Amino acid sequence: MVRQYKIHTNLDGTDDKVWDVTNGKVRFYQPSNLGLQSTNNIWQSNGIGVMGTRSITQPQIEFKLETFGESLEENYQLMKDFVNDILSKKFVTLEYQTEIFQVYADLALADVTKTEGYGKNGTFSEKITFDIITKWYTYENLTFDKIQN
Amino acid sequence: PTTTIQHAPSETDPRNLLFINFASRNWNRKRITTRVDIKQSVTMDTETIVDRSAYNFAVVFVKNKATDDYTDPPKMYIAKNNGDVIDYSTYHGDGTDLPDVRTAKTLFYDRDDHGNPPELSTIKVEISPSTIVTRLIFNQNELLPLYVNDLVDIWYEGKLYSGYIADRVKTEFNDRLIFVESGDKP
Ligand SMILES: [Ca+2]
Repeated sequence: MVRQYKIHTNLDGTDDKVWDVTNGKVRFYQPSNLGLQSTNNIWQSNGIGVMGTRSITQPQIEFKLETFGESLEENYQLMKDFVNDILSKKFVTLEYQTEIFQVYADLALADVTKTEGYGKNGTFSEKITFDIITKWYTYENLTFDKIQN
Repeated sequence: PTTTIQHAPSETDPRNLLFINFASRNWNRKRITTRVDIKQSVTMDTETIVDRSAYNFAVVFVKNKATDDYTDPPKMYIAKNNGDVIDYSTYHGDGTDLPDVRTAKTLFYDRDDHGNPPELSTIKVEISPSTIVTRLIFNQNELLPLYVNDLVDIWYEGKLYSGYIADRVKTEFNDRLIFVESGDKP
């Protein structure tokens, strides 16, 4: 039904670690932009328009990162863990999931914030920005086809 | 020329080799006739194949034997539109057979051992015109593709230019060609 956001350390890998940013303790909210920007190289001669090649540019995704710890100790351990896990691997695979599709985007940590403006039981509300490596790709199994008489 | 890395022709020889290419898709090259539209981001610039001098008019001075000085007045030589070189004083025409702009230079010559003035032909070589050649850089047309080392006859803005495809740029955005007009028109 609703949208799902997984954060994989190494998708396709034996050492994969999955973070549910939609259901788990560390949650991602309000993505900045999931769309795209394009530079079409349109040069015009005497009012007539000629179009070059479109360079589809992908923009940084900024999430409202929230932590759901029970104690100040929990919320700090969640920030010290989640952020370092993204740092340990050179790039992290964000999975976009919905009723119709299951796309993936390879992200690199652009900016993470840590402030002392806490709620109840030391709750965290910070902004996490990621740089786009490759936006939306389908990771699927490939198998041979058999021919029958 | 095009440099290419390719494994040795014989299956016995396991070596990877580097060779230089001076070969074409056709052994006996044929001339193509095509059109280049202004939409292909065309860049027109003039190249010079042969080195010949640029001052079409010559204020020629001849040194006097008796004074061993340039005491005598100069003789002016003008190159006609046809290609011939005549003395300016000898001209009796209406200006139609002479150039549209007068590029001039002053030349100094020393009299030969015989004492005779320098040959008209020797002056002619120095005032003679250079090969004005047109270069066209444009986008690759998928309707009629033009590859490197192909003899072509390009139509651009109502004017016909004849020559070959010298270079080709493989970029991320476009695929472009360098056309060099070989000249030798009349
Ligand atoms: Ca991997």
